[PDB]
Amino acid sequence: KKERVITEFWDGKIIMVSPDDPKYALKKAEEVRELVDSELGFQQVSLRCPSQTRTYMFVSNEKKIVGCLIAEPIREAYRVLAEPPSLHRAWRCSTEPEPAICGISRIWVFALMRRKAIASRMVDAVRSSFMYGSVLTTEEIAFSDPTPDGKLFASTYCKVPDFLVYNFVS
Amino acid sequence: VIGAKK
Ligand SMILES: *C(=O)[C@H](C)SCCNC(=O)CCNC(=O)[C@H](O)C(C)(C)COP(=O)(O)OP(=O)(O)OC[C@H]1O[C@@H](n2cnc3c(N)ncnc32)[C@H](O)[C@@H]1OP(=O)(O)O
Ligand SMILES: [Mg+2]
Repeated sequence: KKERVITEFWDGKIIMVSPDDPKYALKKAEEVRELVDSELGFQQVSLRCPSQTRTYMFVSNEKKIVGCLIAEPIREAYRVLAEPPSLHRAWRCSTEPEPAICGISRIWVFALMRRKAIASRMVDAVRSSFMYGSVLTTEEIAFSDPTPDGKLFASTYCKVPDFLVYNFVS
Repeated sequence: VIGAKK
């Protein structure tokens, strides 16, 4: 099994699965996506062809997939804004879009291994490997429809409250 | 707002 290693660490390694890898890689990528979608509480997921996506996985020293990041190409995204408080979690965004390259469609870390910089290293791996001969900046990635955990992560990782978001309608 | 998640 040829394996595409992006980065190696003392506590595991980050690998990437591309749309034109062998079937065994694409099934493992799918199994991992299924677990993530389920973890997020989806019963059914009907979307475009995964042939657009790239799947990054953080593999522990025990050969377990404990982190997963699915990236897809995007063109534009929107700065997130805090929902104004009511007089007596959600988010909004700006109306003007900004240019962006990489949209993080799903990001997940096994719960017992959270707060160990796994997600941060997966995004790092993406920023260095998504586009040939370029390292994306934090202003060139966006996150789809973030969960509360996603917001807290992205605002720290990107070092701003108004990080880029995508994958929404009106 | 609909959103590809919620
Ligand atoms: C749609 O899918 C969108 C892409 S959003 C989906 C985000 N994923 C989930 O909601 C699935 C369940 N949660 C997770 O998988 C994880 O919480 C994340 C993937 C969001 C984060 O993973 P990880 O725990 O590995 O993050 P880091 O160690 O790299 O965090 C770096 C800094 O970010 C802040 N932060 C991160 N996560 C936080 C959570 N729950 N709560 C509060 N703050 C959080 C921290 O500042 C963290 O750095 P520290 O030095 O640990 O404080
Ligand atoms: Mg902290």
